[PDB]
Amino acid sequence: AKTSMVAKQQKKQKYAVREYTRCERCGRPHSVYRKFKLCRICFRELAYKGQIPGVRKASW
Amino acid sequence: VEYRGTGRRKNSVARVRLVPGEGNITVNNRDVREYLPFESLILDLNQPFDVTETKGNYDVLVNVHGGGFTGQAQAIRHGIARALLEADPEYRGSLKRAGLLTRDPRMKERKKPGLKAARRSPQFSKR
Amino acid sequence: QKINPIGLRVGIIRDWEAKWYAEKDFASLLHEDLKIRKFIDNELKEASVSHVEIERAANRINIAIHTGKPGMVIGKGGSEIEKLRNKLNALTDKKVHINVIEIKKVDLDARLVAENIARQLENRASFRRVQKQAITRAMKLGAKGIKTQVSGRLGGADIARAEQYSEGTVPLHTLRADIDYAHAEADTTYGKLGVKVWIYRG
Amino acid sequence: ARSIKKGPFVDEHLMKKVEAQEGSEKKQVIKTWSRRSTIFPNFIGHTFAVYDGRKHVPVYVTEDMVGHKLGEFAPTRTFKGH
Amino acid sequence: KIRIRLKAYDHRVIDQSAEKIVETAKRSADVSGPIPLPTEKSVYTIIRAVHKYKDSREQFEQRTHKRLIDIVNPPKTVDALMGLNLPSGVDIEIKL
Amino acid sequence: PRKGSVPKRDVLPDPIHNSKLVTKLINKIMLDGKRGTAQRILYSAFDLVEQRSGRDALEVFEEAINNIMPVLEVKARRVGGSNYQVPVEVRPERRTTLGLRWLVNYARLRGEKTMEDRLANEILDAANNTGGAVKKREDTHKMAEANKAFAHYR
Amino acid sequence: ARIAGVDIPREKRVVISLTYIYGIGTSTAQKILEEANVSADTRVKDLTDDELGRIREVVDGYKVEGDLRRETNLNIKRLMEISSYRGIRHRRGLPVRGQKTKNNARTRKGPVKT
RNA sequence: AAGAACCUUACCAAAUCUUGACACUAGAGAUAGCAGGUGGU
RNA sequence: GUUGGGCACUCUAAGUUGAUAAACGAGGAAGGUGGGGAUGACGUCAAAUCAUCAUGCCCCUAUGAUUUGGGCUACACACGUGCUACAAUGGACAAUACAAAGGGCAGCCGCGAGGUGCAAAUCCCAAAAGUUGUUCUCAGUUCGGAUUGUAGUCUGCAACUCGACUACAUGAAGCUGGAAUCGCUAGUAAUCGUAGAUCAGCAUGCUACGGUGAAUACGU
Ligand SMILES: [Mg+2]
Ligand SMILES: [Mg+2]
Ligand SMILES: [Mg+2]
Ligand SMILES: [Mg+2]
Ligand SMILES: [Mg+2]
Ligand SMILES: [Mg+2]
Ligand SMILES: [Zn+2]
Repeated sequence: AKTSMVAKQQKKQKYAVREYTRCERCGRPHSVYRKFKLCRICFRELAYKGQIPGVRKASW
Repeated sequence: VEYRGTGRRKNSVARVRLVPGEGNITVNNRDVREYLPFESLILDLNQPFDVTETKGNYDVLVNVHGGGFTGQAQAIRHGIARALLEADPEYRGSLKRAGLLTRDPRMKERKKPGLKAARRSPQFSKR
Repeated sequence: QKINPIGLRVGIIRDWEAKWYAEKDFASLLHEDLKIRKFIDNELKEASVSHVEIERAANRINIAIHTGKPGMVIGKGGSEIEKLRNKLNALTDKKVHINVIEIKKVDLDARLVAENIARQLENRASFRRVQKQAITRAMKLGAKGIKTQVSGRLGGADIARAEQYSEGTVPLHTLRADIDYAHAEADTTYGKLGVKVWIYRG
Repeated sequence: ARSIKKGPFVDEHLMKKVEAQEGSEKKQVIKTWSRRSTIFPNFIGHTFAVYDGRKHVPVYVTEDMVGHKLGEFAPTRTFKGH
Repeated sequence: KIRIRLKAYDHRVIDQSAEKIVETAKRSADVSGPIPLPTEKSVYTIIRAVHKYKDSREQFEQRTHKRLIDIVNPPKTVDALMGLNLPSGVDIEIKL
Repeated sequence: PRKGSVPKRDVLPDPIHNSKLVTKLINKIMLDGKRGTAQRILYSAFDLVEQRSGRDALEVFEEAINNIMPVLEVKARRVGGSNYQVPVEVRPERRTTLGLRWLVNYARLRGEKTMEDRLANEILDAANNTGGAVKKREDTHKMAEANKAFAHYR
Repeated sequence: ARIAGVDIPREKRVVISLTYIYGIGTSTAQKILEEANVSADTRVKDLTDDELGRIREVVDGYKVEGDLRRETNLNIKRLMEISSYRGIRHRRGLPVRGQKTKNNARTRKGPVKT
């Protein structure tokens, strides 16, 4: 994301509805999980390192 | 003086008690005919008394849960055959030949990513 | 095409590097963890750090640092680890306790071998020679197998390619095999070079 | 539609412009960006140069427009063709 | 009656901690054995690729294992179990 | 399939007429897994048959099926620039399949309002050697005997 | 027979037959036959003269047929006369409720013109 | 794109800023009394 | 089962088992890698991604930054993927059964949308198809609910462009679809509901869950 875009999302908005989420690692605005605050891409990379506790590849 | 058997079919579990009697079946304190929708289901679950030649010899008290009426009716059949093994282990030969001692291992298949269902693929167009 | 060897084995035969539990502060603790891991990577980039483990309990953070050169992390008289612990307590406002664990045989550690190759590539060393030397060293130290790969503009070529070498067995489909894996990047005048190392100890 | 319990929404800055001209005869055009303001009964007789995205277009308010949004009379898309 | 609840992401560390609480209570006084509560499984389905190819996904899970321990007729026990420190991945709720 | 033949699934006899053929008929009637509707149609149709004919419904139904089941069929074949409809003998299990399929398919095309009415009239018709399903069998034999010279192909 | 100026079908039950009046749907027909105490299952050819009179008096209290058509047409005319966004869509023959017109606007537009 | 009314948002118009967003009154508000770039390959 | 009482049965979840010179009936829950998943070799497409991120070179310090409003939702058309239908194996009305998997902290009187105990095996979100009856009677209709008018509810600073839902009214095309073309081998296809992520509000999409539940495979 653009640096101004990341900065603007971190500022307090004039209205509560203007608040939106970005990935806290890379700033991506799309596909951001609430539990981890990571986009789907960063979640995959960090889960591969074993750095997200309890998270592993699922099969059933 | 009763015999117990646990029957499973799909996601249904039946706890089956056999007491001597005239051939009544009660399912969750209801008559089997007021509990199941079809008579073909009733004939399916009375199979163990057929191959064993014990119709009208026991009463069935059933505590069943999970699944639908077909899975429950067939979990009761599995439970009755298992309970009949307790009454007389010599029933095993006739029950096994009829396939009534098998736990039907067929369960709902999981959906797969990319598919519309377990196996159903999306409509394809080479264009 | 080929799955990350670590990610496939995480939670199966490989343990998590983050050992803590949370429910509603999960995101806040996860990003304090990532804040710490980025700080340690930058502050100890010359100290041959293989990996960092983080344990949390009772407003305390226990950080284990597995390092090839533990005397640089601790410092002469414990002074370098006291300085790093003081800076971690400022990034965190929690009570951090740091443990240092020496890893003997740095030539059997995928991360250290990968970063050594990346450092040599930045010094214009032969992308073939660095891979072959690393493989010979690991196998002499009893490695069951090793695989190396350098990808990119090798030697400043205009067309990027991948050159890989191997020795021994590296059974990437065997789930119970503990395969050490790492990727590192060399910053050359021609752009990024990717270094991947697979090591199978046994 | 907006909940009746919340009343009809008008931007406060625009409403003060209308009330400032209340009790006059030489009404002057009110320039506004508030397409989302409901037209109130006291808007009748007034002209509103309403922003359509690139220019303020005049919207003269008659009684039959009361209760509509100001934006409903300043079209934002241009189409005359295929 | 002391009600102790254990939650962990790994079942091996939760059986180790559950046994330790059970021994500690019985080394002090009557404990109802570790009751295994149902595991919570949360699944995350992400797109594997970074830009397209929606039909290729990767699935991840987080499993929360749960244990319940009841201690009856304790007052050394309440301090004995309180003094215990469990592994880092286990969180314990003592409803003493 | 290429590997070989696959085992077939048995069915239970129906509770009323103790007939496996009747159960297979209900499955042909059934749509979208709705078995209760299919059973209701079949048993209502058999009541209509038993009183519009004066006989047992099952006995009429076996007569009707015997008049629909074909003995010879035609198979497509590519023979060096000329497609040849080779006549073959229908195996006993396929005879029952076609008998039940044609009975239901041509009962669905009739003009009676309810399916129980349509099925009962198809059964009564096929038991008198008439109706759409009997005609379809006749046209299959008429296509086969017109090609009995081609029996030498395989 | 003739209720609001329209000859409702004679062979049907009253609840259904009343819906052949412009302005009366299923729910209105039910309430009209509750107000005017007529059973819903009566065929309108079997309605007594008294029952038919009670229906016509309750129906008289509803805006139906040409009075309802005039009101609806006046509303559309007002939207077009003030040149609102909806009034413009009404005159152009396009959907007025924010539906997409790139595809699937055939009801308002008519058959395709390839 | 696993969530376009504002925000997102990049695109357009207008009103504004030039070590820069980041390292009670007036006004539609924003506002007054070396970095950056979702620019190209 | 709302509790006194018990851990019998069920269940929950840790451990432990769980049956082919090669190969080609008994016993057993299961017979031949049992069903499914994860796992995708050397390489090909200079295949996709400089817009997740990073980065060599080209490229200005206005292609950088802020806000309000508009647009991304346009509309003669063409194509792909879906949803709802064309009805009697059905529509409407009434009564009455049977799931699984998940989520939850400031979160889980009005005809109506709606308004005014539980941090979890505890409380909440929360089955339909089905079965039994009554009615409709083959009609573009008691099928269909597109479109449009009016009046509302809720979220949100704000539903004009451009939200969702509700009530009354309106009642379009559509009566099984040319050439051609797609999926599926069994708890599958078909069909019926349920849950989750994203998310103030917005799902006919995606991912996941169970209920009912087939036909056929002679052969290459
Ligand atoms: Mg938002
Ligand atoms: Mg916008
Ligand atoms: Mg290319
Ligand atoms: Mg760039
Ligand atoms: Mg778009
Ligand atoms: Mg209807
Ligand atoms: Zn990210």
